[PDB]
Amino acid sequence: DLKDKLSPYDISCFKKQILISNKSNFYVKEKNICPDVTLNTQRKEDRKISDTLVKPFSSILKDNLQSVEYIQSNNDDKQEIITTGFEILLTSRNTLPFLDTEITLSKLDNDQNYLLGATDIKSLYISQRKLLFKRSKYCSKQLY
Amino acid sequence: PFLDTEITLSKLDNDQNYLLGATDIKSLYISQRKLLFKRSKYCSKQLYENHDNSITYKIKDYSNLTPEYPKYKSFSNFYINGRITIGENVNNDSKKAYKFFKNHKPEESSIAEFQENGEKGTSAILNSKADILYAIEIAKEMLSDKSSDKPIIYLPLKVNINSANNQFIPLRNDDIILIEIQSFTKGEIIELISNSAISTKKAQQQLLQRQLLG
Amino acid sequence: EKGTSAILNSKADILYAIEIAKEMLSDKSSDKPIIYLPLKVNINSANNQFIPLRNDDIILIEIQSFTKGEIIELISNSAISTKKAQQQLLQRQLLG
Amino acid sequence: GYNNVLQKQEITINIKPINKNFELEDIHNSLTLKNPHIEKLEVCENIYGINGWLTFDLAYINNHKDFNFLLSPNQPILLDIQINDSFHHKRTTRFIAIGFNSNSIDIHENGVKKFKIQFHDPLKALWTKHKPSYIALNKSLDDIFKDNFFFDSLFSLDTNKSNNLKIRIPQAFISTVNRNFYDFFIQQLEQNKCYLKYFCDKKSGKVSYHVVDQVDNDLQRNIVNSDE
Repeated sequence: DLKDKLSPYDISCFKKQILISNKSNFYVKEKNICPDVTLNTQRKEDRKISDTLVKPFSSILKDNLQSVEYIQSNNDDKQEIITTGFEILLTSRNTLPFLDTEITLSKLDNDQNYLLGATDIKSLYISQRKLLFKRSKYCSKQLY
Repeated sequence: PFLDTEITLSKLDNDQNYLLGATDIKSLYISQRKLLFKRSKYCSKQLYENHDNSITYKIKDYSNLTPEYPKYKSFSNFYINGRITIGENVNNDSKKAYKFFKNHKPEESSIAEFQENGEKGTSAILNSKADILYAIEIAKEMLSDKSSDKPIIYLPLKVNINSANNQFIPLRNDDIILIEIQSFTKGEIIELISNSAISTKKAQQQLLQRQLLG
Repeated sequence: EKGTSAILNSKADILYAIEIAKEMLSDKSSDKPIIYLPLKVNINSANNQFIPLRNDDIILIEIQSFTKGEIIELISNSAISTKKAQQQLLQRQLLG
Repeated sequence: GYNNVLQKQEITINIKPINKNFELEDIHNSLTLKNPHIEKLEVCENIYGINGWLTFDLAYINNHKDFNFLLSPNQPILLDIQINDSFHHKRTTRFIAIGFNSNSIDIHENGVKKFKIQFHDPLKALWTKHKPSYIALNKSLDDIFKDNFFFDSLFSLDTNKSNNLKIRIPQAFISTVNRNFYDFFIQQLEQNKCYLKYFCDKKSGKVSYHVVDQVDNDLQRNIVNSDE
């Protein structure tokens, strides 16, 4: 019975729906400069972004310079501009039924809007857990 | 009430000793505030189904008025590669020569005429004087995108680069140099990335050991 | 190394008399300030030249720990073109 | 409550979005607050700046008027705070600030949503995420600071009184290597030993910084508190 899509025996067991950062709408330019005489190409180049529909700001930069050695300097360590992701904390008081609360690198479908999230988001996954297992005052007294 | 609890750069007189302070202190001022505005349990209950305050002040003497700066970060150094030039239309007899500059303008100079006068005297520099400069052309892509100026930064002399305590081989033009910028308005010259004389054969045909000069 | 005339590893226990400005001793010391330091032989030289540090030169000295000083750079000359780089182009080595 | 002779305490918050081109838009055109949905706000003042936190509550899921503000990082937000107190006579205090940060949104639920937004004075919170590093030639400092300052639909900065920053410099080395340009705004300002002054106009809100190398009547002609 490994089920998906948050069948509503699970919403009986929740406490918080904590967001961390959602996908943004504006990035910052990162012009990439190799400061060198005797490299007969462009020096200034923008770093590339893997997604569209995100506009830059106006005239604000992060000039990432590159240090210069005695060696003929290479190219280019092509990193990318870190786009923001999507993180939800969900504090449940016990283990969740009817889900896969075991770390797979899989997909989990989305139909219910009982997360905060956004409505234009497809499948999710789980990347962590935390476990605070204490001892109540009931089980302590007879076992002390 | 009845005060100026709004930051002015003014004076506030002192007659009452109801501060701790000292009795020999004249006028004061206010330099900060803090504001903790919470929500009490009264206003919370009807607005959950459907305030409290604490304010501090910083007061200093008026005679000790100094500007206040937050914490900042002292910067580090980045490396710039650059050429050396003399002029812009160079003859082929004088292609690799050297020229010294006075005063952040393209003007000839000498090691002489500066020579702090324990040195006049003979021809011997102590302490490797400033105010003698090198024309250094830098790649144009570190100026602003509006600047219609040909990029040349002047820098002082380490005379002890192509040399020893006896040789005088100053930096000719058309060489390539690592330059640190160790602070604001202080650049330095460190290493050489250049030559003029190399054995272009396969280290079995020849064994060159030479000095080109002049 | 005995053997020919070739140093390996740039031996210690050979020292340079270095006079230092008197204002870094204590204010009671009646001693003429001279600190001895080992040799970097590869300063005025290469792997072939032997031009040791003569007197009357000026040197940056680090003190990297307790009882370990080092010699790094030269701030001195003996031969300079004292003319205006249009009258002369000197390229010389004074010696001896 | 339980105070005397405080009659009333009403505090307001005005929230606008700030676009791509650093102008203003309208969402009363804003998300005003009230009979407080605010749990907790913290503000400290200086001669130069304002910091602190803000927490408040809203409801509910979902409405398009609430989407663009608090569900995305990296969109700048004006926060016009007015505090008005009556006792007898009235006295007012007013704050203007911009808060946006990458990689940080705090929202809680359990249909009541929580939020947490920070504060900086608007020269700080804009120039923090701005790191140029280049060389200038023959340019004085007040020529430099206005070359990087692209904000006139928001506020202005007043550098007309110093007459030390306008000394020309032949070689300039602007350097933000591991650091912030707003630090460079303060570090080289320290080595010229000047003053900053954050200043609000209560009627109406127009922030204008002031840099004067001494303290004179002319600044005190412009901290004339609009009260009696």
